[PDB]
Amino acid sequence: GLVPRGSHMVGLIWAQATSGVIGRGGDIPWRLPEDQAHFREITMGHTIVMGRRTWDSLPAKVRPLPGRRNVVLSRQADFMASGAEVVGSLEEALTSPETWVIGGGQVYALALPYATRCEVTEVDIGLPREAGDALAPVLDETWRGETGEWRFSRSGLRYRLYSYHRS
Ligand SMILES: NC(=O)c1ccc[n+]([C@@H]2O[C@H](COP(=O)([O-])OP(=O)(O)OC[C@H]3O[C@@H](n4cnc5c(N)ncnc54)[C@H](OP(=O)(O)O)[C@@H]3O)[C@@H](O)[C@H]2O)c1
Ligand SMILES: CCc1nc(N)nc(N)c1OCCCOc1ccccc1CCC(=O)NS(C)(=O)=O
Repeated sequence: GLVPRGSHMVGLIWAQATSGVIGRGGDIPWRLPEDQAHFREITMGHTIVMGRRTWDSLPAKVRPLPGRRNVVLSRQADFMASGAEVVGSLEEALTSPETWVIGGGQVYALALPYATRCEVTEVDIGLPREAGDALAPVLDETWRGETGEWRFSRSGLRYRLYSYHRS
C-alpha cells in the first residue's frame, strides 16, 4: 500500500544470524549477495538513515549508497561523510515521508519505536552472541508478519525473508 505523502513511514531493514547477531568487528560476519538485492529494492529512491559506525562499515565504492538520500547520525559535529548529511539526533533524521533505517544495532534500537515495517533477512548461520556484537532489536507483540521459505544462496548459505508490519 502506498504511503500518503503527508505522513512519515519509518521502516527498519537488516540481515541477522539466527542468534540475532547482525555485526561483529566492524563488519557483517557473512556475505550474501542475494540479500544485497532485497536491500536495494526496498530502499531505492527513499531516505536512508544509519549510525556513524554503519557509515564507516560501507564499502568505499558505494559510499554514499547511490539513488538514496543518505543520512548519518553522529554526535561528532565535525564528522566527514562525503555525499551524505550528518544529523546529531533522531529528530531531524525522520522527516521524509518514507525512511528506511539501515543500521546498526544502536540506531535500530533508537528508531524502532516509530517504525511500522521491518524487513528482516535471516541467515542460517550459527553465530552465538558475543561481547561487543551488534544485535537485531527485539520486536514486541504489536508486530505481525510473514515468514518466507528458505532458499540456498550460490555459496550454499541458507536464508529466508521476514516481512513485518504494525499499525
Ligand atoms: N547485518 C546488517 O543488516 C547490518 C546493517 C548495518 C550495520 N551492520 C553492522 O552493525 C555494526 C554497527 O552497529 P553499531 O550498533 O556498532 O553502530 P551504529 O548504530 O551503526 O552507529 C552508532 C553510532 O551512531 C551515533 N549515534 C547513536 N545513537 C545516537 C543518537 N541518539 N544521536 C546521535 N548519534 C547517535 C554515534 O556516532 P558517534 O560515535 O560518531 O557519535 C554512535 O557511535 C557494524 O558491525 C555493521 O557492519 C549490520
Ligand atoms: C546488504 C547488507 C544489509 N542487508 C540488509 N537486509 N539490511 C541492511 N540494512 C544491510 O546493511 C546495509 C548497509 C551495509 O551495507 C553493506 C555491508 C557490507 C558489505 C556491503 C554493503 C553494501 C551493500 C550494497 O552494495 N547495497 S546497494 C546494492 O548498493 O544498495
